[PDB]
Amino acid sequence: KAMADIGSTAVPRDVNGGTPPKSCSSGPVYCCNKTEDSKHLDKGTTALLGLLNIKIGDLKDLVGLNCSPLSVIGVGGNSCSAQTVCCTNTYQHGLVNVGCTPINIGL
Repeated sequence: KAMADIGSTAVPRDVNGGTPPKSCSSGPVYCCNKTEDSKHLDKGTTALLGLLNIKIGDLKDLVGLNCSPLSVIGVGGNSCSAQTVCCTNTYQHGLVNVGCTPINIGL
């Protein structure tokens, strides 16, 4: 039972030291003014993506325009007053963002 084995237990969501504000271990969370459907971006957003050579058809969930990277939790990271999502990568300091999923920080 999780002392000489990892088969009897199955709690991947339970973490040792679960800090109140949930975040992604895949990287910092992002606070985007609006996450845009990467399936069908606006031509204006598609434009930026084209500038950066991003593949729209390769895109997954959402993108994020003018997004703020939340890497330092607390002052700054937990100071997101906009929409908070979990993105896989970031471009243009936040002007365009990729692989964004709506994260429930819990607070």
